[PDB]
Amino acid sequence: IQEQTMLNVADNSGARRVMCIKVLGGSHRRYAGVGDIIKITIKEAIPRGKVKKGDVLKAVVVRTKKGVRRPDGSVIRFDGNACVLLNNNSEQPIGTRIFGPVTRELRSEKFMKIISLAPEV
Amino acid sequence: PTINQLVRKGREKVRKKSKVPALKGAPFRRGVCTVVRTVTPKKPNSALRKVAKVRLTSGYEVTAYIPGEGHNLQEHSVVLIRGGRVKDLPGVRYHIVRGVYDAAGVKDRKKSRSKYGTKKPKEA
RNA sequence: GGCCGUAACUAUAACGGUCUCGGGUAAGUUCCGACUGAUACCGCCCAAGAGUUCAUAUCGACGGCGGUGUUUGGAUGGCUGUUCGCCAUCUGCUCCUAGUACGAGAGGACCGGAGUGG
RNA sequence: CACCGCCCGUCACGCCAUGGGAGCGGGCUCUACCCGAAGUCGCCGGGAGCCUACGGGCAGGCGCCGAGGGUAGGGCCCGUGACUGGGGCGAAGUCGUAAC
RNA sequence: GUGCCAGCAGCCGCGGUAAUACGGAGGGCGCGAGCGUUACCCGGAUUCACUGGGCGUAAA
RNA sequence: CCUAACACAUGCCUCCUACGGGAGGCAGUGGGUUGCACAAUGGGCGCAAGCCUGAUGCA
Repeated sequence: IQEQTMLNVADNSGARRVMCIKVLGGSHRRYAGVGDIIKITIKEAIPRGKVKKGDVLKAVVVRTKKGVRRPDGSVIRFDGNACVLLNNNSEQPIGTRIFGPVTRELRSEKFMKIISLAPEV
Repeated sequence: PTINQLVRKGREKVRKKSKVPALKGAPFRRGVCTVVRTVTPKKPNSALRKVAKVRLTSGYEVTAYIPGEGHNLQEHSVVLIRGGRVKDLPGVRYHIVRGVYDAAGVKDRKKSRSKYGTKKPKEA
Protein backbone atom coordinates (compact mmCIF):
# COMPACT_ATOMS: atom_id res chain seq x y z
CA ILE A 1 0.00 0.00 0.00
CA GLN A 2 2.80 2.38 -0.95
CA GLU A 3 5.50 3.42 1.44
CA GLN A 4 4.75 5.51 4.50
CA THR A 5 1.10 4.86 5.39
CA MET A 6 0.30 4.22 9.02
CA LEU A 7 -0.83 0.71 9.81
CA ASN A 8 -2.06 -0.62 13.13
CA VAL A 9 -0.99 -3.83 14.77
CA ALA A 10 -3.81 -6.35 14.92
CA ASP A 11 -1.77 -8.93 16.81
CA ASN A 12 0.76 -7.93 19.49
CA SER A 13 4.05 -6.93 21.20
CA GLY A 14 4.60 -3.49 19.68
CA ALA A 15 1.50 -1.29 19.83
CA ARG A 16 -0.28 1.23 17.62
CA ARG A 17 1.27 2.82 14.58
CA VAL A 18 3.58 0.81 12.43
CA MET A 19 5.27 2.26 9.36
CA CYS A 20 5.15 0.52 6.02
CA ILE A 21 8.43 1.44 4.33
CA LYS A 22 8.23 -0.81 1.31
CA VAL A 23 6.06 -3.16 -0.72
CA LEU A 24 7.60 -6.40 -1.97
CA GLY A 25 6.10 -8.46 -4.78
CA GLY A 26 8.86 -7.04 -6.94
CA SER A 27 10.05 -3.99 -8.85
CA HIS A 28 7.50 -1.17 -8.63
CA ARG A 29 4.68 -2.76 -6.71
CA ARG A 30 2.98 0.52 -5.95
CA TYR A 31 0.44 -0.87 -3.52
CA ALA A 32 -0.37 -4.04 -1.61
CA GLY A 33 -3.55 -4.38 0.42
CA VAL A 34 -5.76 -7.43 0.97
CA GLY A 35 -3.21 -9.68 2.67
CA ASP A 36 0.23 -9.24 1.08
CA ILE A 37 3.58 -9.19 2.91
CA ILE A 38 4.78 -5.66 3.71
CA LYS A 39 8.01 -4.37 5.22
CA ILE A 40 7.00 -2.48 8.36
CA THR A 41 8.62 -0.26 11.05
CA ILE A 42 7.35 0.04 14.61
CA LYS A 43 7.04 3.61 15.82
CA GLU A 44 5.11 3.48 19.10
CA ALA A 45 4.83 0.17 20.98
CA ILE A 46 3.64 -0.49 24.55
CA PRO A 47 6.47 -0.20 27.07
CA ARG A 48 6.41 -4.00 27.41
CA GLY A 49 6.50 -6.67 24.71
CA LYS A 50 9.45 -8.47 23.13
CA VAL A 51 9.45 -6.22 20.09
CA LYS A 52 10.57 -2.70 21.00
CA LYS A 53 10.48 0.55 18.99
CA GLY A 54 11.84 1.14 15.51
CA ASP A 55 12.37 -2.48 14.57
CA VAL A 56 12.43 -2.89 10.79
CA LEU A 57 10.41 -6.06 10.15
CA LYS A 58 7.88 -7.24 7.60
CA ALA A 59 4.20 -8.07 8.08
CA VAL A 60 0.81 -8.89 6.58
CA VAL A 61 -2.23 -6.75 5.85
CA VAL A 62 -5.50 -7.79 7.51
CA ARG A 63 -8.11 -5.01 7.34
CA THR A 64 -7.61 -2.30 4.71
CA LYS A 65 -10.04 0.42 3.58
CA LYS A 66 -9.22 -0.25 -0.09
CA GLY A 67 -11.60 -3.15 0.27
CA VAL A 68 -11.55 -6.75 -0.91
CA ARG A 69 -14.18 -8.25 -3.14
CA ARG A 70 -14.44 -11.26 -5.36
CA PRO A 71 -17.20 -13.41 -6.65
CA ASP A 72 -20.51 -11.60 -6.91
CA GLY A 73 -18.49 -8.42 -6.70
CA SER A 74 -19.87 -7.37 -3.32
CA VAL A 75 -17.11 -5.83 -1.21
CA ILE A 76 -15.95 -5.96 2.40
CA ARG A 77 -14.16 -2.76 3.19
CA PHE A 78 -12.88 -2.30 6.74
CA ASP A 79 -11.91 1.27 7.53
CA GLY A 80 -8.74 0.56 9.38
CA ASN A 81 -5.28 -0.61 8.35
CA ALA A 82 -4.23 -3.94 9.82
CA CYS A 83 -0.64 -5.16 9.97
CA VAL A 84 0.04 -8.16 12.23
CA LEU A 85 3.81 -8.43 12.31
CA LEU A 86 5.49 -11.77 11.57
CA ASN A 87 8.85 -12.91 12.97
CA ASN A 88 10.96 -11.90 9.94
CA ASN A 89 13.30 -14.41 8.20
CA SER A 90 12.00 -17.68 9.69
CA GLU A 91 8.70 -16.39 8.34
CA GLN A 92 5.69 -16.85 10.61
CA PRO A 93 3.19 -14.55 12.38
CA ILE A 94 4.82 -13.54 15.68
CA GLY A 95 2.41 -13.12 18.58
CA THR A 96 -0.30 -14.99 20.45
CA ARG A 97 -3.69 -13.81 19.30
CA ILE A 98 -5.04 -11.46 16.67
CA PHE A 99 -7.65 -8.79 17.30
CA GLY A 100 -10.84 -8.06 15.41
CA PRO A 101 -12.11 -9.57 12.12
CA VAL A 102 -9.94 -10.91 9.32
CA THR A 103 -10.30 -11.65 5.62
CA ARG A 104 -11.33 -14.91 3.95
CA GLU A 105 -8.46 -14.51 1.47
CA LEU A 106 -6.11 -14.08 4.43
CA ARG A 107 -6.92 -17.74 5.13
CA SER A 108 -4.49 -18.35 2.28
CA GLU A 109 -3.13 -21.87 2.73
CA LYS A 110 0.42 -21.27 3.89
CA PHE A 111 -0.79 -18.72 6.43
CA MET A 112 -3.53 -20.30 8.62
CA LYS A 113 -2.31 -19.50 12.13
CA ILE A 114 -3.76 -15.99 12.15
CA ILE A 115 -7.28 -17.06 10.97
CA SER A 116 -7.90 -19.58 13.75
CA LEU A 117 -7.83 -16.52 15.99
CA ALA A 118 -9.47 -13.09 16.06
CA PRO A 119 -12.79 -14.97 16.03
CA GLU A 120 -14.20 -13.42 12.79
CA VAL A 121 -14.87 -14.08 9.10
CA PRO B 1 17.77 24.12 72.37
CA THR B 2 15.08 25.74 74.48
CA ILE B 3 12.23 23.54 75.59
CA ASN B 4 9.89 25.64 73.47
CA GLN B 5 12.21 25.08 70.50
CA LEU B 6 12.13 21.33 71.06
CA VAL B 7 8.39 21.43 71.06
CA ARG B 8 8.54 23.36 67.79
CA LYS B 9 11.23 21.50 65.90
CA GLY B 10 12.04 18.60 68.21
CA ARG B 11 14.87 16.08 67.96
CA GLU B 12 15.76 14.20 64.76
CA LYS B 13 15.98 10.41 64.96
CA VAL B 14 19.17 8.97 63.50
CA ARG B 15 18.94 6.98 60.24
CA LYS B 16 21.21 3.94 60.04
CA LYS B 17 22.60 3.24 56.56
CA SER B 18 23.08 -0.38 55.53
CA LYS B 19 26.62 -1.32 54.70
CA VAL B 20 25.65 -4.39 52.70
CA PRO B 21 23.21 -3.97 49.86
CA ALA B 22 22.79 -7.77 49.60
CA LEU B 23 19.46 -6.21 48.63
CA LYS B 24 16.26 -7.48 50.21
CA GLY B 25 18.35 -7.29 53.38
CA ALA B 26 18.98 -11.02 52.98
CA PRO B 27 21.53 -12.91 55.14
CA PHE B 28 23.23 -14.22 52.02
CA ARG B 29 22.76 -13.74 48.32
CA ARG B 30 23.99 -15.98 45.52
CA GLY B 31 25.41 -14.88 42.19
CA VAL B 32 27.82 -15.74 39.40
CA CYS B 33 31.46 -14.82 38.92
CA THR B 34 32.47 -12.34 36.25
CA VAL B 35 36.18 -12.26 36.97
CA VAL B 36 38.47 -14.05 39.41
CA ARG B 37 41.27 -11.50 39.42
CA THR B 38 43.67 -10.62 42.27
CA VAL B 39 44.14 -7.34 44.08
CA THR B 40 46.87 -5.59 46.02
CA PRO B 41 46.41 -4.61 49.71
CA LYS B 42 46.19 -1.03 50.94
CA LYS B 43 48.21 1.53 52.95
CA PRO B 44 50.66 -0.71 54.76
CA ASN B 45 49.98 -4.21 53.48
CA SER B 46 51.32 -6.28 50.63
CA ALA B 47 50.03 -9.55 49.12
CA LEU B 48 47.82 -10.75 46.30
CA ARG B 49 44.31 -11.10 47.74
CA LYS B 50 42.03 -13.38 45.71
CA VAL B 51 38.88 -11.54 44.67
CA ALA B 52 35.84 -11.99 42.38
CA LYS B 53 33.28 -9.78 40.64
CA VAL B 54 29.84 -11.26 41.22
CA ARG B 55 26.52 -10.86 39.42
CA LEU B 56 23.98 -11.17 42.26
CA THR B 57 20.50 -12.58 41.93
CA SER B 58 19.65 -9.34 43.71
CA GLY B 59 20.50 -7.59 40.48
CA TYR B 60 23.63 -6.01 41.95
CA GLU B 61 27.12 -6.93 40.75
CA VAL B 62 29.70 -6.65 43.51
CA THR B 63 33.28 -7.56 44.41
CA ALA B 64 33.62 -10.32 46.99
CA TYR B 65 36.65 -11.65 48.83
CA ILE B 66 37.70 -15.31 48.63
CA PRO B 67 38.75 -16.58 52.09
CA GLY B 68 41.11 -19.51 52.42
CA GLU B 69 44.43 -21.01 51.35
CA GLY B 70 43.34 -21.67 47.77
CA HIS B 71 40.10 -21.54 45.81
CA ASN B 72 38.74 -23.30 42.73
CA LEU B 73 36.69 -20.35 41.56
CA GLN B 74 36.40 -19.76 37.83
CA GLU B 75 33.99 -17.75 35.75
CA HIS B 76 30.41 -18.89 35.39
CA SER B 77 30.87 -20.53 38.77
CA VAL B 78 27.77 -20.02 40.92
CA VAL B 79 28.63 -18.78 44.37
CA LEU B 80 27.14 -17.50 47.66
CA ILE B 81 28.11 -14.05 48.97
CA ARG B 82 27.84 -13.39 52.69
CA GLY B 83 28.83 -9.85 53.52
CA GLY B 84 31.96 -8.96 55.44
CA ARG B 85 34.24 -6.05 54.58
CA VAL B 86 38.02 -6.49 54.21
CA LYS B 87 40.00 -3.55 55.62
CA ASP B 88 42.59 -3.91 52.79
CA LEU B 89 40.36 -4.26 49.78
CA PRO B 90 38.13 -1.23 49.44
CA GLY B 91 35.16 -1.98 47.22
CA VAL B 92 34.99 -5.41 48.83
CA ARG B 93 32.11 -5.62 51.31
CA TYR B 94 31.39 -9.33 51.24
CA HIS B 95 33.18 -12.62 51.69
CA ILE B 96 32.37 -15.69 49.63
CA VAL B 97 30.99 -18.62 51.53
CA ARG B 98 33.36 -21.51 50.98
CA GLY B 99 31.66 -24.86 50.82
CA VAL B 100 28.56 -23.61 49.05
CA TYR B 101 27.75 -23.92 45.36
CA ASP B 102 30.77 -23.88 43.05
CA ALA B 103 33.04 -22.67 45.87
CA ALA B 104 34.82 -25.82 47.02
CA GLY B 105 35.85 -25.79 50.66
CA VAL B 106 39.45 -25.41 51.77
CA LYS B 107 41.38 -28.66 51.36
CA ASP B 108 43.59 -29.73 54.24
CA ARG B 109 41.85 -27.61 56.85
CA LYS B 110 41.97 -28.89 60.40
CA LYS B 111 41.19 -25.82 62.48
CA SER B 112 38.30 -23.36 62.00
CA ARG B 113 36.97 -25.71 59.29
CA SER B 114 33.40 -24.48 59.80
CA LYS B 115 34.40 -21.05 58.59
CA TYR B 116 35.82 -22.76 55.51
CA GLY B 117 33.14 -25.30 54.71
CA THR B 118 35.42 -28.33 54.97
CA LYS B 119 33.98 -31.57 56.39
CA LYS B 120 35.23 -33.45 59.43
CA PRO B 121 38.54 -35.10 58.51
CA LYS B 122 37.91 -38.83 58.94
CA GLU B 123 40.72 -39.56 61.40
CA ALA B 124 41.90 -43.17 61.36
C1' G C 1 56.06 32.72 18.77
C1' G C 2 58.86 28.55 17.79
C1' C C 3 62.43 24.01 18.35
C1' C C 4 63.89 20.01 22.17
C1' G C 5 63.98 16.47 26.57
C1' U C 6 60.63 14.59 30.47
C1' A C 7 56.35 10.72 35.73
C1' A C 8 53.86 4.14 37.31
C1' C C 9 51.48 0.16 30.27
C1' U C 10 51.59 2.92 26.56
C1' A C 11 49.79 7.85 24.57
C1' U C 12 49.62 13.02 26.77
C1' A C 13 53.35 16.24 29.90
C1' A C 14 51.94 19.77 34.88
C1' C C 15 57.91 20.11 34.62
C1' G C 16 62.86 21.42 32.58
C1' G C 17 65.82 23.59 28.49
C1' U C 18 66.60 26.76 24.69
C1' C C 19 66.12 30.54 20.38
C1' U C 20 35.17 11.89 16.12
C1' C C 21 31.33 10.39 19.90
C1' G C 22 26.23 10.93 21.31
C1' G C 23 20.86 12.09 19.75
C1' G C 24 16.80 12.12 16.24
C1' U C 25 15.96 8.39 11.46
C1' A C 26 14.47 1.99 8.67
C1' A C 27 18.44 4.96 6.46
C1' G C 28 20.43 12.17 8.37
C1' U C 29 27.25 15.37 3.48
C1' U C 30 21.74 19.36 6.98
C1' C C 31 20.25 19.79 12.36
C1' C C 32 20.99 19.50 17.98
C1' G C 33 24.58 18.13 22.26
C1' A C 34 29.94 17.16 23.04
C1' C C 35 43.19 17.91 -34.76
C1' U C 36 46.18 14.79 -31.47
C1' G C 37 45.93 10.19 -27.82
C1' A C 38 50.98 11.36 -24.19
C1' U C 39 47.42 10.14 -20.16
C1' A C 40 42.97 7.22 -19.35
C1' C C 41 39.91 2.93 -20.40
C1' C C 42 39.58 -1.96 -23.28
C1' G C 43 42.09 -5.79 -25.50
C1' C C 44 46.12 -9.03 -26.97
C1' C C 45 51.96 -11.04 -26.84
C1' C C 46 56.05 -13.42 -23.73
C1' A C 47 55.51 -16.54 -19.26
C1' A C 48 59.32 -15.99 -13.82
C1' G C 49 55.74 -17.00 -10.32
C1' A C 50 50.58 -18.78 -7.06
C1' G C 51 47.29 -22.06 -7.53
C1' U C 52 49.12 -28.68 -1.94
C1' U C 53 51.09 -30.75 -6.82
C1' C C 54 50.24 -28.12 -11.98
C1' A C 55 52.37 -21.44 -15.90
C1' U C 56 47.63 -20.18 -18.55
C1' A C 57 40.00 -23.07 -13.84
C1' U C 58 41.36 -18.30 -11.57
C1' C C 59 45.43 -14.72 -11.56
C1' G C 60 50.05 -13.13 -13.27
C1' A C 61 55.98 -10.28 -12.25
C1' C C 62 59.76 -8.00 -15.60
C1' G C 63 58.75 -6.22 -20.26
C1' G C 64 56.15 -5.93 -25.34
C1' C C 65 51.95 -4.53 -29.52
C1' G C 66 47.52 -2.44 -30.31
C1' G C 67 41.81 -0.66 -30.23
C1' U C 68 38.52 3.16 -28.80
C1' G C 69 37.70 8.46 -28.58
C1' U C 70 35.77 7.92 -23.11
C1' U C 71 39.07 10.46 -18.57
C1' U C 72 43.38 13.91 -17.41
C1' G C 73 45.73 16.85 -21.08
C1' G C 74 48.33 19.57 -25.65
C1' A C 75 14.28 0.50 -7.87
C1' U C 76 11.99 3.60 -3.93
C1' G C 77 13.95 6.42 -0.36
C1' G C 78 17.69 9.15 3.86
C1' C C 79 22.02 13.00 3.41
C1' U C 80 23.83 16.65 -0.16
C1' G C 81 22.91 21.60 -5.53
C1' U C 82 25.17 17.60 -6.72
C1' U C 83 26.60 14.18 -10.99
C1' C C 84 28.70 10.58 -7.90
C1' G C 85 28.87 8.54 -3.55
C1' C C 86 27.72 6.14 1.35
C1' C C 87 23.38 4.20 3.96
C1' A C 88 18.12 1.86 4.67
C1' U C 89 15.04 -1.53 1.94
C1' C C 90 10.05 -8.26 -19.77
C1' U C 91 10.03 -11.42 -16.14
C1' G C 92 8.95 -13.43 -10.30
C1' C C 93 7.07 -17.10 -7.32
C1' U C 94 4.63 -21.88 -6.42
C1' C C 95 3.19 -26.97 -7.45
C1' C C 96 3.79 -31.54 -10.34
C1' U C 97 8.14 -34.17 -12.32
C1' A C 98 11.11 -35.31 -7.81
C1' G C 99 12.43 -34.93 -2.15
C1' U C 100 13.93 -38.36 -7.51
C1' A C 101 19.32 -37.81 -10.54
C1' C C 102 23.14 -36.27 -7.89
C1' G C 103 24.83 -36.41 -2.16
C1' A C 104 28.50 -38.64 3.51
C1' G C 105 25.12 -35.70 5.07
C1' A C 106 23.51 -30.73 4.47
C1' G C 107 20.97 -29.95 0.43
C1' G C 108 18.87 -30.52 -4.18
C1' A C 109 18.21 -30.27 -10.12
C1' C C 110 17.78 -31.35 -15.70
C1' C C 111 14.18 -31.81 -19.32
C1' G C 112 8.86 -30.98 -19.71
C1' G C 113 4.22 -29.23 -17.75
C1' A C 114 0.44 -26.83 -14.63
C1' G C 115 -1.36 -22.12 -11.70
C1' U C 116 -0.86 -17.38 -9.86
C1' G C 117 1.84 -12.44 -9.79
C1' G C 118 4.97 -7.58 -10.35
C1' C D 1 68.85 6.97 54.92
C1' A D 2 68.30 13.94 58.12
C1' C D 3 69.21 20.26 52.43
C1' C D 4 72.75 15.43 47.32
C1' G D 5 66.26 16.72 52.61
C1' C D 6 61.35 17.94 51.62
C1' C D 7 57.87 19.49 48.37
C1' C D 8 53.67 22.00 44.80
C1' G D 9 50.86 22.67 40.25
C1' U D 10 49.98 21.97 34.73
C1' C D 11 50.08 17.99 31.22
C1' A D 12 50.98 12.70 30.52
C1' C D 13 50.65 7.09 32.23
C1' G D 14 49.44 3.48 36.25
C1' C D 15 45.77 0.20 40.66
C1' C D 16 41.06 2.34 41.49
C1' A D 17 36.54 5.22 41.23
C1' U D 18 32.73 8.38 39.76
C1' G D 19 29.23 12.80 39.51
C1' G D 20 26.16 16.43 36.86
C1' G D 21 22.77 16.24 32.86
C1' A D 22 19.21 18.23 27.72
C1' G D 23 16.12 14.61 25.78
C1' C D 24 14.19 9.18 24.66
C1' G D 25 11.48 4.90 27.54
C1' G D 26 8.79 3.23 31.79
C1' G D 27 6.15 3.78 36.98
C1' C D 28 3.67 6.48 41.07
C1' U D 29 0.82 10.63 42.20
C1' C D 30 -3.21 13.73 38.35
C1' U D 31 -5.72 17.51 35.01
C1' A D 32 -8.84 18.62 30.52
C1' C D 33 -11.83 17.01 26.65
C1' C D 34 -13.80 12.66 23.46
C1' C D 35 -15.51 7.41 23.36
C1' G D 36 -17.57 4.24 27.12
C1' A D 37 -19.01 -2.52 28.86
C1' A D 38 -21.55 -5.00 32.77
C1' G D 39 -24.96 -3.19 36.57
C1' U D 40 -28.09 -0.46 39.89
C1' C D 41 -31.02 3.54 39.34
C1' G D 42 -34.29 7.35 36.58
C1' C D 43 -37.82 8.44 32.76
C1' C D 44 -40.85 6.50 28.38
C1' G D 45 -43.19 1.79 27.84
C1' G D 46 -46.94 4.85 22.73
C1' G D 47 -53.52 2.13 17.49
C1' A D 48 -44.97 -0.69 17.97
C1' G D 49 -44.96 -6.06 21.07
C1' C D 50 -46.30 -10.33 25.32
C1' C D 51 -49.71 -10.73 30.04
C1' U D 52 -53.91 -8.65 32.68
C1' A D 53 -59.01 -9.04 37.53
C1' C D 54 -57.58 -2.83 33.40
C1' G D 55 -55.18 -1.39 38.67
C1' G D 56 -50.61 -2.87 36.63
C1' G D 57 -46.44 -6.21 35.16
C1' C D 58 -42.61 -7.83 31.45
C1' A D 59 -40.09 -6.93 26.78
C1' G D 60 -38.04 -2.93 24.57
C1' G D 61 -36.12 2.41 24.45
C1' C D 62 -33.80 6.57 26.16
C1' G D 63 -30.65 8.78 30.29
C1' C D 64 -27.11 9.67 34.75
C1' C D 65 -23.16 7.25 37.18
C1' G D 66 -19.72 4.13 35.52
C1' A D 67 -14.42 -0.28 34.82
C1' G D 68 -11.73 0.86 30.93
C1' G D 69 -9.87 3.18 26.31
C1' G D 70 -8.28 7.64 23.39
C1' U D 71 -5.40 12.92 22.34
C1' A D 72 -2.73 16.77 24.83
C1' G D 73 0.22 18.45 29.56
C1' G D 74 2.39 17.43 34.69
C1' G D 75 4.57 14.21 39.12
C1' C D 76 7.23 9.96 40.79
C1' C D 77 11.56 7.79 40.99
C1' C D 78 13.91 3.50 37.92
C1' G D 79 16.63 3.00 32.81
C1' U D 80 19.51 4.67 29.01
C1' G D 81 22.04 8.53 27.77
C1' A D 82 25.44 11.59 22.24
C1' C D 83 26.97 16.20 26.28
C1' U D 84 30.06 17.68 30.00
C1' G D 85 33.05 17.39 34.76
C1' G D 86 36.61 14.70 36.50
C1' G D 87 38.76 12.85 42.11
C1' G D 88 42.01 9.44 46.15
C1' C D 89 46.84 6.93 45.97
C1' G D 90 51.54 6.07 43.24
C1' A D 91 58.98 4.04 44.01
C1' A D 92 62.58 6.26 38.19
C1' G D 93 57.02 10.15 33.65
C1' U D 94 57.28 16.24 31.54
C1' C D 95 58.01 21.56 32.50
C1' G D 96 59.35 24.58 36.06
C1' U D 97 60.67 25.23 41.96
C1' A D 98 55.46 27.75 44.75
C1' A D 99 55.95 26.04 50.07
C1' C D 100 59.18 24.04 54.49
C1' G E 1 56.73 -28.44 55.87
C1' U E 2 56.64 -23.37 53.70
C1' G E 3 59.94 -19.01 53.24
C1' C E 4 55.81 -11.33 52.82
C1' C E 5 55.09 -17.36 48.89
C1' A E 6 51.13 -20.49 49.75
C1' G E 7 47.97 -18.68 52.99
C1' C E 8 45.32 -16.88 58.17
C1' A E 9 42.45 -12.81 59.67
C1' G E 10 36.90 -10.65 64.36
C1' C E 11 40.30 -6.60 66.10
C1' C E 12 45.65 -5.95 67.09
C1' G E 13 48.10 -8.52 63.53
C1' C E 14 51.03 -13.41 61.52
C1' G E 15 54.17 -15.18 56.89
C1' G E 16 60.48 -12.14 53.67
C1' U E 17 64.86 -19.91 56.91
C1' A E 18 64.39 -21.28 64.94
C1' A E 19 56.78 -19.06 62.67
C1' U E 20 53.34 -21.80 69.84
C1' A E 21 49.48 -16.87 64.40
C1' C E 22 50.06 -20.46 57.31
C1' G E 23 49.84 -26.29 55.98
C1' G E 24 50.10 -31.41 58.43
C1' A E 25 51.31 -34.30 62.46
C1' G E 26 51.65 -35.60 67.89
C1' G E 27 49.69 -33.74 72.02
C1' G E 28 45.96 -30.51 74.40
C1' C E 29 41.50 -27.28 75.56
C1' G E 30 35.96 -26.96 74.86
C1' C E 31 31.48 -28.82 73.57
C1' G E 32 29.12 -33.65 72.15
C1' A E 33 24.45 -36.03 68.02
C1' G E 34 26.05 -32.32 67.59
C1' C E 35 29.84 -28.71 66.48
C1' G E 36 31.12 -24.43 63.54
C1' U E 37 29.62 -20.38 59.96
C1' U E 38 26.75 -16.51 58.02
C1' A E 39 22.61 -13.13 58.90
C1' C E 40 19.73 -10.25 62.15
C1' C E 41 18.16 -8.19 67.60
C1' C E 42 19.53 -6.94 72.73
C1' G E 43 24.08 -6.88 75.46
C1' G E 44 29.16 -5.10 76.31
C1' A E 45 27.97 0.80 74.60
C1' U E 46 27.19 5.91 80.93
C1' U E 47 29.03 5.41 72.57
C1' C E 48 21.81 9.61 72.37
C1' A E 49 23.72 9.41 79.03
C1' C E 50 15.62 9.60 82.45
C1' U E 51 18.47 5.86 85.46
C1' G E 52 23.54 7.98 83.38
C1' G E 53 27.26 11.83 79.53
C1' G E 54 29.31 16.41 77.60
C1' C E 55 31.05 21.66 75.02
C1' G E 56 38.74 26.96 77.60
C1' U E 57 42.78 23.74 74.41
C1' A E 58 39.81 16.65 72.57
C1' A E 59 33.62 16.76 68.75
C1' A E 60 30.71 20.74 70.94
C1' C F 1 7.30 -20.55 51.85
C1' C F 2 10.09 -15.06 55.90
C1' U F 3 11.05 -15.16 48.52
C1' A F 4 6.73 -15.09 43.49
C1' A F 5 -0.93 -11.31 46.08
C1' C F 6 4.04 -15.97 40.58
C1' A F 7 1.50 -19.95 37.22
C1' C F 8 -0.93 -24.06 38.87
C1' A F 9 -2.26 -31.45 36.54
C1' U F 10 -5.23 -34.43 39.94
C1' G F 11 -8.26 -35.79 44.39
C1' C F 12 -10.82 -33.79 48.10
C1' C F 13 -3.54 -16.04 30.38
C1' U F 14 -4.48 -21.80 29.93
C1' C F 15 -7.53 -25.33 27.77
C1' C F 16 -11.46 -27.54 24.31
C1' U F 17 -13.66 -26.72 18.97
C1' A F 18 -16.87 -29.72 14.06
C1' C F 19 -13.75 -22.40 13.96
C1' G F 20 -19.64 -21.02 14.57
C1' G F 21 -18.44 -20.90 19.76
C1' G F 22 -17.14 -22.43 24.53
C1' A F 23 -14.53 -23.62 30.01
C1' G F 24 -11.91 -22.05 33.85
C1' G F 25 -8.84 -24.04 51.46
C1' C F 26 -5.97 -29.51 52.57
C1' A F 27 -2.48 -32.40 50.02
C1' G F 28 0.52 -31.79 46.01
C1' U F 29 3.60 -29.58 40.64
C1' G F 30 6.56 -26.06 38.27
C1' G F 31 9.09 -21.74 39.24
C1' G F 32 11.87 -18.19 42.51
C1' U F 33 2.54 -36.29 52.96
C1' U F 34 -1.29 -35.96 46.53
C1' G F 35 -1.75 -39.97 54.60
C1' C F 36 -6.21 -41.70 58.47
C1' A F 37 -10.83 -40.64 60.80
C1' C F 38 -16.12 -39.41 62.45
C1' A F 39 -13.94 -41.70 67.57
C1' A F 40 -13.97 -36.71 70.41
C1' U F 41 -15.00 -30.99 70.45
C1' G F 42 -17.35 -27.36 67.14
C1' G F 43 -20.48 -26.15 62.69
C1' G F 44 -24.59 -27.04 58.46
C1' C F 45 -29.25 -29.76 57.74
C1' G F 46 -33.00 -32.98 60.34
C1' C F 47 -38.25 -34.35 65.27
C1' A F 48 -34.28 -37.91 65.13
C1' A F 49 -31.65 -41.54 63.09
C1' G F 50 -28.00 -39.96 60.77
C1' C F 51 -25.64 -37.51 56.44
C1' C F 52 -22.04 -33.68 55.17
C1' U F 53 -17.43 -31.58 57.58
C1' G F 54 -8.82 -31.56 54.29
C1' A F 55 -12.79 -27.24 60.55
C1' U F 56 -10.87 -30.46 63.41
C1' G F 57 -8.65 -34.88 66.15
C1' C F 58 -4.56 -37.53 64.56
C1' A F 59 -0.48 -39.77 61.93
